Amino acid sequence: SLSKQLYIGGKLITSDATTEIINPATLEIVGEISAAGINEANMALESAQEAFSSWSTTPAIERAQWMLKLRDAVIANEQHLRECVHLEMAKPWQSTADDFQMLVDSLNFYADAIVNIADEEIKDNEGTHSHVLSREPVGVAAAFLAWNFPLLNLAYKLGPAMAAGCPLVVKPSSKTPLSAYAVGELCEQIGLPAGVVNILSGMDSTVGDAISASTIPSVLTLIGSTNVGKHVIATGATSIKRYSMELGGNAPAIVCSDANLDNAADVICGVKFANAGQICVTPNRVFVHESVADEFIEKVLTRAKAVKVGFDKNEAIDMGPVMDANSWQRIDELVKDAQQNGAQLQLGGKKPTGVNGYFYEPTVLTNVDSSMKIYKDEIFGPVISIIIFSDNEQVLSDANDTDAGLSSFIFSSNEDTISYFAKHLRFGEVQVNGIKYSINLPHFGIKQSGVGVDCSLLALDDYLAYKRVSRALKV
Amino acid sequence: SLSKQLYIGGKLITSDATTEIINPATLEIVGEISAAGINEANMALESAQEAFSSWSTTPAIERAQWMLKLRDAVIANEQHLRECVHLEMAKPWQSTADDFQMLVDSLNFYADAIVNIADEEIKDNEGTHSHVLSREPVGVAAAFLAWNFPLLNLAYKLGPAMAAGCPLVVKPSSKTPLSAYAVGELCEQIGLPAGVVNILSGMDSTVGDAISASTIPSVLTLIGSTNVGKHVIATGATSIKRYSMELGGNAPAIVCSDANLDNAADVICGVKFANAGQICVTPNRVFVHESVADEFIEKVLTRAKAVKVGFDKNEAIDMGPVMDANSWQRIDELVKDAQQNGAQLQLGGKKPTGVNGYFYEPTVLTNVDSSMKIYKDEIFGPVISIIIFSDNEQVLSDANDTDAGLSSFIFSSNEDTISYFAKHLRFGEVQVNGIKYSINLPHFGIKQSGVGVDCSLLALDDYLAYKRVSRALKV
Ligand SMILES: NC(=O)c1ccc[n+]([C@@H]2O[C@H](COP(=O)([O-])OP(=O)(O)OC[C@H]3O[C@@H](n4cnc5c(N)ncnc54)[C@H](OP(=O)(O)O)[C@@H]3O)[C@@H](O)[C@H]2O)c1
Ligand SMILES: NC(=O)c1ccc[n+]([C@@H]2O[C@H](COP(=O)([O-])OP(=O)(O)OC[C@H]3O[C@@H](n4cnc5c(N)ncnc54)[C@H](OP(=O)(O)O)[C@@H]3O)[C@@H](O)[C@H]2O)c1
Repeated sequence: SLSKQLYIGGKLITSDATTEIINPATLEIVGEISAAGINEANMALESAQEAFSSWSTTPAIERAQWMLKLRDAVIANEQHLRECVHLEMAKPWQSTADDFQMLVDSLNFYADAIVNIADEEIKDNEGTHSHVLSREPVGVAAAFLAWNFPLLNLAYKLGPAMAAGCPLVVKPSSKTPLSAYAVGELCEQIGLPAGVVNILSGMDSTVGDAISASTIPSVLTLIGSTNVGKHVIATGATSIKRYSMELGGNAPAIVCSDANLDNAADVICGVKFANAGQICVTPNRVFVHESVADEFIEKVLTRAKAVKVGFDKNEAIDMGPVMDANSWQRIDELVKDAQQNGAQLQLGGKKPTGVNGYFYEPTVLTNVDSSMKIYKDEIFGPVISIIIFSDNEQVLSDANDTDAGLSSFIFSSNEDTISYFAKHLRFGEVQVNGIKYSINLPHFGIKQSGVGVDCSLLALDDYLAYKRVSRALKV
Repeated sequence: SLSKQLYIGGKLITSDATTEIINPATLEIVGEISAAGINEANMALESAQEAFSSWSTTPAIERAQWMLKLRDAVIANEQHLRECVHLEMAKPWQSTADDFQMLVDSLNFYADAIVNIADEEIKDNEGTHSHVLSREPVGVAAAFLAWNFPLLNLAYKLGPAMAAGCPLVVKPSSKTPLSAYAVGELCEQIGLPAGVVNILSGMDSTVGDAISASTIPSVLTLIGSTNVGKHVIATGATSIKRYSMELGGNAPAIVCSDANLDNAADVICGVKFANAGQICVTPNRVFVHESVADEFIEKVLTRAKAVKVGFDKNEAIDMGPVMDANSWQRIDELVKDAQQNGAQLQLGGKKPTGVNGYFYEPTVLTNVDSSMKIYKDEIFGPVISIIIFSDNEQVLSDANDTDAGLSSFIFSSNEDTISYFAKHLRFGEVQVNGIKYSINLPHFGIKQSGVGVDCSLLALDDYLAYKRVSRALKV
């Protein structure tokens, strides 16, 4: 049941080609999917377009019931969905719960949110007209998803698009498409109307470019890198479209003099090694003060040494391997470039001895400065990069010394210090003394980290168009 | 006082080039401006960027005081501002009040709006963290403005950008730059901080493309045509930017059998001949039922024949000329092409004899059908294009048979017909039995009419970025 077909137009159809999924830990074939071509891409766009007139006029409560029906099928098929993520990217068995649960959480949140949307009246200052502001479905939506959270990233778009009445064309990453294809099988099982949801994977220069260049979609959304976001914006300029982009980050983490070093180490290591550091909001530059530098490093090394690395559903594995060889080499060249410029390797910086798979050990780097490539670029790996600072006003300028604008962290027990950083940090998210994300809390970045919001009620703004109906009262 | 210079970096500077302004009625040189080049365009972008650190950190109340101080200078120079609009495009003196008053209304609305912005807390469903959602200035904003309302189009962007703390680079139309250059003189007069507002006019291939392709602006906004919107989106893809575009329209106006014909003729003729029909929300296709066809045309003709056409500050002129020869020729070709395919010319259709200037007479055309070019394309002139329908469901499909999604009009006395069209009309605005626009009422389009809103509190959304501050409660 791991040889899955395309879900286009409410039907499970096969392809002209085929792509196999290879597990990055065992490097064996774990499944195959029917790969889409330009013809299959146009088939999904046309079926999504034809379904707009009926799906957008379907009452919100009826759409919400279709979402809850898919949610019931997702809960019933929990083991298969988590196993799909487990096999396609060697994600630890317990961390696959985050992917699966977010899909249930998203379907629940936006089924309930859409039935609470109400029109609003605008006051006429002249007393000559009445005005009613309503919200309606925009059109077809197309989504390109990163591979780091296959089902979570899918949930961020599937939930809102279904609730807002927008037929959706999903393109999962060719590296992790099995779990999304399984969701399409669930929509075919419950009998979801044709064209509402379409799931296909294919080559970027053909399938992906064709979906963006098409004049059918009204909204293009991407969870990925900044460079691909620029390409999608330019490629989609064949028509006027909405863009919702959640792109790369370079999160600073500031551990101050008065910070709880045990809490800062627990939080930082927890998210630096979960998903092998392949997380958009994880710290990329760990700023540590002089007076607590040596004490904070000893705490991070102890936690890093206690990270269970491997690939086994039966075992309590904490961290798996990175996605593929390109990721492994990119991370390794950043660690090795830092050492040649004076950085000190305290732990890791290599693959375990004689191990099969693209595993990278929990790495701890010190003596990092602003001129190194590991400082300017997004690591997206299990590398804790530590920079020593002394002054708060200087570490703030260094923290803002990046084109990214996603997440950021400040660890301190001083209210004047917390207020100072929370205000002047140029990032969409400021985490204070911890980390927290949820389906109801908005996730977003500013500057080059994208435009648009995932989670919370604001995620519906990309899929709903306003309409003002103004009526003359005199005649 | 009709030779004005660039307003860049808080100073009025000259250039090596000059653009002469010709009145489209008298065809005489009425003024001259210092034309900007690529070097001057980079001077404005650099000064706007350097101003962001200080202008964005200026308190909202203090920024609103600068807006009200500019408003006072605007009110003091009301005659000169309306004079520049009157001379650059031959706009009737009575109609120059709309441009002027909207600039005062916009500065008033958004100065009061920015001081009432408040943070919002978000509930944590787990009780482990606190969350505060705030809004902050995004960055530098650049605006390209259409010529049809020089000061009103400037008002829509200047008001929000100043209030939201975003240094603004404005490029007015090369055809109508005098009025905006005078606003920059008022800015230099009151001592507005340097880089907050920059006003330069230049060539599209050089000045306009260098502004979009620059990686400095965070927001690119355009009041113009759809094809230019697509060009700005692609050209701005050198970095991740926000796009706020209010583009072309093709408004249908449905006069049903039960409509007040006197009210429909008053509303349609008023906005069809105001500004010589060079209004984006004006009806482009007038649908009239068979039973009221002969009676509605007679009412429209008597109102069209009563339009005073000319160019005189001391006379109550209702309508002036179109913008230039290209506009005149484009409109004339649509009328002549329509007559070749069966349209009946009832009035106008030509320039008045002997008169100087690009005047086009109030024009009434009947027997228009869906195949004609004047039906598929935006007229943007003083031409009332009349199509006759019989079935309400058919005219609704014809009304929606367009790529545009701006304004739309329904004239009826039946509540079931009004509700039917108000729901199924796929347009941003549905005007019932009249027309209403104001600084507090949102103005926007859907589909290819662009993305983003002008006027209302929603206009601040393009210039304000969110920020979530989450704090662990246990620590
Ligand atoms: N802001 C957030 O919430 C968030 C969340 C997760 C990740 N991220 C960011 O994502 C990045 C890592 O993800 P990644 O390296 O997989 O991103 P990526 O290389 O930019 O790819 C992202 C997705 O876009 C697809 N794609 C690539 N080129 C395309 C084209 N020309 N047309 C259409 N689609 C195309 C890819 O499919 P293929 O895989 O088939 O090429 C992939 O599924 C990091 O920078 C991280 O910061 C951000
Ligand atoms: N939705 C609305 O609220 C609204 C309001 C007003 C008008 N409109 C639309 O605007 C259209 C008529 O205006 P128009 O004929 O002036 O439209 P246009 O030809 O697209 O010009 C719009 C503005 O953009 C500038 N521009 C042109 N090319 C550019 C480039 N490459 N880079 C930067 N800027 C550039 C033009 O400057 P130059 O004049 O110097 O070339 C002009 O000021 C109509 O279709 C109407 O529907 C819409």
